[PDB]
Amino acid sequence: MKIVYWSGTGNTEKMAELIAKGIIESGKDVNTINVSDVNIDELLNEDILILGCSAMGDEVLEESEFEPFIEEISTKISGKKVALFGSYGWGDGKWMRDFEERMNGYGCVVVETPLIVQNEPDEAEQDCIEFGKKIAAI
Ligand SMILES: Cc1cc2nc3c(=O)[nH]c(=O)nc-3n(C[C@H](O)[C@H](O)[C@H](O)COP(=O)(O)O)c2cc1C
Repeated sequence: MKIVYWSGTGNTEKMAELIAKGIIESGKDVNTINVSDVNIDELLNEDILILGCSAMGDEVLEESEFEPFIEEISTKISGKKVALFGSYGWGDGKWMRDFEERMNGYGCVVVETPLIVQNEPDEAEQDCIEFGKKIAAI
């Protein structure tokens, strides 16, 4: 499996690593990929796209890198299962509610409730691992 993410301070990166840990504990292989290094063709071969990005701008996806990536794959993912996650700060998930609506609008099947954690995981570390386990159980 693959996990593609954007992280500005490492909070979403930590989430990505914990989600990976959960998938691995479930017995499956998974690679975590920073959005700057993503191979689009290889990502599209996956049965489940696990995508993560923190809340940026005013409740939007990161603009220089993550956003363009979503735009590029947008027309090539109808029917694909996707799992979404990200870290946030002062809000309550607006950017993620929009991210979920967006992917649904592209015809994706959002497999689990998006995982959102405030700042660095910490107490929420297990929540990250468990989200990975849910994805692996599909
Ligand atoms: C310029 C900027 C904009 C942000 N916009 C939001 C926002 O609209 N809502 C929110 O809850 N947090 C927002 N945050 C907070 C980040 O989402 C939060 O610090 C998160 O833990 C960052 O994760 P990361 O290290 O993976 O980037 C913003 C942070 C920055 C740097």
